[PDB]
Amino acid sequence: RPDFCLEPPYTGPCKARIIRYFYNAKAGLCQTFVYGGCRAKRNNFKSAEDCMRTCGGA
Amino acid sequence: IVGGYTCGANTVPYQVSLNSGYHFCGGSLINSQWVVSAAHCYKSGIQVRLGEDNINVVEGNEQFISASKSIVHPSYNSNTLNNDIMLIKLKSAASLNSRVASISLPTSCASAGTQCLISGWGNTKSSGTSYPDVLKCLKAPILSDSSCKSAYPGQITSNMFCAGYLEGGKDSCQGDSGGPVVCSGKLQGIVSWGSGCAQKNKPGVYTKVCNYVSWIKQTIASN
Ligand SMILES: [Ca+2]
Repeated sequence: RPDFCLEPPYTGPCKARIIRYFYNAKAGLCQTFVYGGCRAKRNNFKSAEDCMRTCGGA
Repeated sequence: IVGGYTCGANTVPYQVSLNSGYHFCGGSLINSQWVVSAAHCYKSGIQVRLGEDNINVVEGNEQFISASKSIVHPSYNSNTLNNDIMLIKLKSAASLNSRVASISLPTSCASAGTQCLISGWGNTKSSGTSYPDVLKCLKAPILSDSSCKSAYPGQITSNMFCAGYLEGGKDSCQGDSGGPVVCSGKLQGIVSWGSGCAQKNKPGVYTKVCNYVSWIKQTIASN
């Protein structure tokens, strides 16, 4: 099945500026991005630790 | 805000910033203890910052007051975005002055073509990322429900309206959510969502505050 950890980060259509983490497989690390507040995809974490636990090594 | 202008310090005295260690949303002060914002701006540990101009520097007119209650509309739908409204109670009453002032709720809905003022500290680029220090402002008209529905087929509910310019270049953007759309001195809208920002044929979508006036008044009074 497609690995959600490999999907690009998704801001979505809402207009907040909320800092979330995503796993960046090209770089091999959890990175920050801007989430707009709604319609999150799964490569979207509230902390670096949550991102590493779910996606580390993908 | 894309395509706008520098408001000028404290010229929009009802505009607040919601802070969770950094600015993430706007809001509008409606009395000394209550702010209106978007439901998708819900976070625990919100601090409301009043009297701001430069969001990154302490300048002299600020009041920083924690939220004591953050009440999302009970029918907010996080998939359709219907009922995208939240009320925030301040843990202590703001001190009202020329730089910190409330905005009136509407007595009736506004019509297509009514010119409004939209404001916030969100991104100023339609492609790319630049966040301002000081508050930005944009004049924009309410658009017809028919044009809004044509722009966003199947997505516009009775509690949403579009505002802006179909040619592109002028819109609200990430970091403006929750903030005001004010038309002839009344809070008619809350920054909510859109397809990107400032794109041709894709105006911003706003929560239609006039549909919530009784709920806002009764909820504030019950809390
Ligand atoms: Ca400041």
